[PDB]
Amino acid sequence: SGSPGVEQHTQAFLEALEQGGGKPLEQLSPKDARAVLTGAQASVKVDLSGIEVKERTIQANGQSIKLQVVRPANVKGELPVFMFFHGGGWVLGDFPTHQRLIRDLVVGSGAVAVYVDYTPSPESHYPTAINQAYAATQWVAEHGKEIGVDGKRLAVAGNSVGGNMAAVVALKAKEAGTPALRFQLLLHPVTDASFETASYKQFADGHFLTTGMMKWFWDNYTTDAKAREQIYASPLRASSEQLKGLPPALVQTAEFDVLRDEGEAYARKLNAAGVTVTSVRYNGMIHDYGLLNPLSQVPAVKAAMRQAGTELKVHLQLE
Amino acid sequence: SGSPGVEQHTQAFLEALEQGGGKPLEQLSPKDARAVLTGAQASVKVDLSGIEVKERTIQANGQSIKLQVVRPANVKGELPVFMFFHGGGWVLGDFPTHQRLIRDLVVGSGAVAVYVDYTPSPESHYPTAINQAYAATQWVAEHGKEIGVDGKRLAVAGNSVGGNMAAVVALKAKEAGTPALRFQLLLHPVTDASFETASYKQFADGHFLTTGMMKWFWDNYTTDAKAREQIYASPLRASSEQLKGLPPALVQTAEFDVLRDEGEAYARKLNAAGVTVTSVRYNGMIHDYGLLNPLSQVPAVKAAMRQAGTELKVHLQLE
Repeated sequence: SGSPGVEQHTQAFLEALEQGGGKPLEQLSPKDARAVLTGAQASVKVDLSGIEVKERTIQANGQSIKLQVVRPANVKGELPVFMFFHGGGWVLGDFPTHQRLIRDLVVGSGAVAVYVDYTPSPESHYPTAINQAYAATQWVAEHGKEIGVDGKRLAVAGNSVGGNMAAVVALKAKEAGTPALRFQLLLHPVTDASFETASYKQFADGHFLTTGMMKWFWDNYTTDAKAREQIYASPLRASSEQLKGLPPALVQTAEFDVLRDEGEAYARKLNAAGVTVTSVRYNGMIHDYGLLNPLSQVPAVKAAMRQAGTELKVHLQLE
Repeated sequence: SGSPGVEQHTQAFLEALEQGGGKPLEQLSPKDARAVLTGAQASVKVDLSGIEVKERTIQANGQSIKLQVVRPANVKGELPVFMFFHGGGWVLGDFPTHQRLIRDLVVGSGAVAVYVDYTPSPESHYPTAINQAYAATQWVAEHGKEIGVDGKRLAVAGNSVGGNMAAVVALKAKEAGTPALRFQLLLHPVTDASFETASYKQFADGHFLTTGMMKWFWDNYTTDAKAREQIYASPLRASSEQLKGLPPALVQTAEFDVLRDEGEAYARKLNAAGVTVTSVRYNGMIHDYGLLNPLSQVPAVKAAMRQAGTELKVHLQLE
C-alpha cells in the first residue's frame, strides 16, 4: 500500500505483499513468525561472496554464548572488528536471516563481524539478551586474537532492535568502564518503549513494520513497565550526562518507518550530550531496508550499505 | 542562533557568525558579497592535496568558456569525469571558493572534475549560465580526450544553485538527445522559484542561508516571472513525462535549510517518473555544509563527502 514518495521498487514490494495477503505477523506463534522471515529471506538470490564464516562458542559472564565470526575472505593478519546485533523485534531473526546484511557490512568495511546469538523472546525477556550482547563484546575486546581480530579496535552495529542492542551495549560499556569502542552503527534503531511519535502515527500500517508489530515485539521482550523505563531498554530516556562520552555514531533512519522519529531523536540527544553523530534519513525507504533480501538491489539500499561499510572502515583504522 | 538538533560544531559556527555581526548579505553590492565568501573560505586551513588543477578555455556554442580541470594526482590514463557547477546563489562563488569541495569530490571518487566558469548574475541573467553549463558538458563528452578524460562516462554535480544547474543540464541533455549522462549529484539544490515550503517557513532566519538571501539570489538571476516558471529555472515544475529517462541521482539535503523541502520534493518527482534516486537528508546540517570551509572537518560533513565521492565513483565505472 505505501505512500506518495516511497521509492519505486519498495512500493512495488509493499503492493506485492498486500496482494499476497496473510495473517498479521503478531497473530502468529513465535515459531511461525520466525518462519515468515526465514522463508522470505530464502526466496531471493543474493550475493554472499567475499566472506568466510566460522562458528565459535564462548564462555562469558556465566554462560555459553554462540558467535558467528564473519571475516573478509583472502585477507591475512589481525583485522579490526564490529559486533553485530540482529533485528527481528526480539522474537524473530538469527544469523542466516541476517547473513546478507552482515556480508554487505563486512565486504564494504574490510572489518570482521562478530554476530552474537542472543536468546530470543519470549523464551527470554529483558535484560537477558543485552547482558549476553555486552558479555560477548567484552569477550571480543579481551580475547580477539583467538578469532583473528584486534579487539582494541572494536565497534558495535545492528539493525532495528539490534540497533537498540548496539546503543545499549555502548551504554553498558560506559557504565562498566570497558571495553573501549570506536563506533556505534545504528541502522533504524528502536530507542523508546512509547508509541506516540509523529512517525508512529503516520506509518501505523501499510509500510511493512506496523504499530501492531512493534507493540507485540515490546510485549514479548518485557511487559514490566519499570523495565521499559530503564535506559537499557529505552535509551532515548537517558539524560545528557548519561550519554556523555559515548562513541561516535552513524544513525541511519528510514523516511517511512514508525521508528524514524525516535531514532532521529536519539541522534539529537547524543549530539546534545557532545557525542559525535552523523544522522542520515534515507528517504523513500521502509524499516529494515538493509535486511530485507527483496530490497537488497534497490539502488538507495546499495548506497546505504556502501555508507555503512565505509563508516565502519573509517572508524576502525589504525591509530 | 540555530535550533535544537543542529549538529554541535555547526551550532557553534552559527553562534560565532551571530556575534561577528555584519550587514545582511543581500544588502551588499555583488562585489562586496563575493568578498564575504572569498574571505571566509580563505580563513581556514584546509587539505587541498591529491589533485592537479589545469585551466582550459574552450570554444562551445558560440562563446569562449573557461574551465578548471581537477584531476586525481599521480594517475595515468583516461579517467571518467563529472562536470562541477558551483553554488553561491548565482551572484557569488567561483573556482577557488569551491576548490576544497571540488577537491574532496575528486579525491573521494577518483574521477576528474570539470569546473565551468559560468557568467555570474546580475552581470548575466537566466538562461545564460545554464546554456554555458550545457555547452561545456556537451564539449567534454565530445572532446574529453583533449583533457585526459573518457567523455562517454560523464556525470553532472553541483551544490545549491549549482545543484539546480546540474539538474537542469541533465534536463537539457534529455531535450537535446545528447550527451549521455551516468549520474547527477545534487547537493542541497535549489529547485523552485517559490518560497512557501514548510522548510522555507521554519528556517527563514538564523541558519546561515536566509529567505532574504534566496529572494535576492533569484531576483539577481531573473525577475522575469515567465522565466521562473520554466523547468530550466524551476525543475520542480516538470511533469513526470518531462523527467522520464533522466540519469540516476543522489540528492543530499540538509535538515536545517530553507531549500530542504524543494530538494526532497524534486527527488520524489524523479522517483515518480521512474528515475533511479537515492535521497538522503543529513540531519543537523545547514545549507552548503559541503562548501563552507569552517565546517569541512565536521564529522557528518566528512561522511557526506565520502558518500558523494563514492556514489560518483560507483556510477562512473567501466561498462
